[PDB]
Amino acid sequence: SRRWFHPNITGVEAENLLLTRGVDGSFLARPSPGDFTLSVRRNGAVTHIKIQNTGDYYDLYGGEKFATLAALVQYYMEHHGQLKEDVIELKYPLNCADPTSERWFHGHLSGKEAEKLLTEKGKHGSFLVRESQSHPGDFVLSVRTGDDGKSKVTHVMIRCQELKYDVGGGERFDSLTDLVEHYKKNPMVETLGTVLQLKQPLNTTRINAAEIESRVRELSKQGFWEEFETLQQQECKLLYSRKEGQRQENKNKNRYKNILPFDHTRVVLHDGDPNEPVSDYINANIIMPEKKSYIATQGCLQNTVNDFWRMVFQENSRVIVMTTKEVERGKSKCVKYWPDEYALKEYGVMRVRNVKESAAHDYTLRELKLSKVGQGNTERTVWQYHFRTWPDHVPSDPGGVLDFLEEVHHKQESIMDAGPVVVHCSAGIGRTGTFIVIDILIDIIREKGVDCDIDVPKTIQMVRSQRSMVQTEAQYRFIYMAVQHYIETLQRR
Repeated sequence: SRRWFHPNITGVEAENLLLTRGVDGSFLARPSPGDFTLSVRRNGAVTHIKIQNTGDYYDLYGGEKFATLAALVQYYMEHHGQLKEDVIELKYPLNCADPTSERWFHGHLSGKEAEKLLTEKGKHGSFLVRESQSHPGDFVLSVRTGDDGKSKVTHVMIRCQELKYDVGGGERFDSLTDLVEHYKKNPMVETLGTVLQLKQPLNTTRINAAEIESRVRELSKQGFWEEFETLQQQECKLLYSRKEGQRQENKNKNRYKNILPFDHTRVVLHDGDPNEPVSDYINANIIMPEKKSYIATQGCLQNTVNDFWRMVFQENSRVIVMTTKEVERGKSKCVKYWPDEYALKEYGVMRVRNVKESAAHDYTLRELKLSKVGQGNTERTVWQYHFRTWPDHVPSDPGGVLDFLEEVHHKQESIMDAGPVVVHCSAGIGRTGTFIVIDILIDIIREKGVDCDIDVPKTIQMVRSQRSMVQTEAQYRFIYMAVQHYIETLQRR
């Protein structure tokens, strides 16, 4: 439920809150700038472990790396003994009552503004919660019902008594989230048969592409942080299975043992070595925007290069996007899976020739020839695009990435029957999710024009459902700045 995450809380606030209303084994996560802190109670004391996210993964210091904070909490809740200094136990998640991260919580918002927004954007079952105009401390839940003078908007008061919230009778809830969850499953019914069904909240995020310049400023005075945290709170809905990645036969095929591909979107390799026990696995996912598709994969390991070229050949991909150097900050992020210029290498059953390397300002283009060893009429050209100027920890200007994606999209579109654009970095999420999400957004704007509706968090959530994708708030802000810059250069007429 991720409610163990407390957005607006200080360090000593967490300690007192864990000591007064918690026991040994209780924990909560808190943000405060760019990293996070996991406060855990242990033997009457409270310890603070830090998680650092540089845009590639969540790195719990002294522990493992994870794709989401919920995966970090879930892992250490099932793997007690590996989170040590003395043993530290993640037993009881302490839940937060602050509803700011909820989509249905609009916070400060009047009654007429809620009726207008529920009229313009809401359908049957759309609801919201706001701070009450009439009486301080209390709240109001406004819900729209009808057919799609055939509909109405009903307001329900939610008074706050001794830190508990209720409808005026019946159950009293610890938080507004619990009240919403209950009356969402047990909906209130008016005395005349109509049922106040809470279907889906109001979408305060679908933006028209022409107004991007104003919305970025509305989130700049933090708006970006509040919207990103709302998007982060939905990660518990994307806890799909990853059983094929957790197999002991595939343990040595992942760059990080806890960043695994979803089973329903992973790339399954065929026609493999019968002597190898498992030859169908690769840390990669088919990214389908819900018009090109993508393959988000990890950086190559020395023992996964042959499988990597099997994947490109099998999926008929013709364009690769590398968004990291081989080595960054002294550590290997992706082994060199391509031959030297003018060379010809054999990667298991696949054969790759590096025909030419062209150096641009921010990237290097390599024209590769992928063919099947011992086979004719299998050769095809794979255009590898290696972005080399991404910072170690986002670019201050999106001009290079947009030029990079423009040349990548034009080459992909020029090859008929071309497979998904393979995009990878170190772990395959963060930088990779940023590039793919931006490319989806500018592709909509390039086709439908500057008068089309976009939704950055919804699009991200759609992509995060296919790979466990965007990492930090900085990348989230960079996606907006890239969309804004793309609109700005397209309107030069």
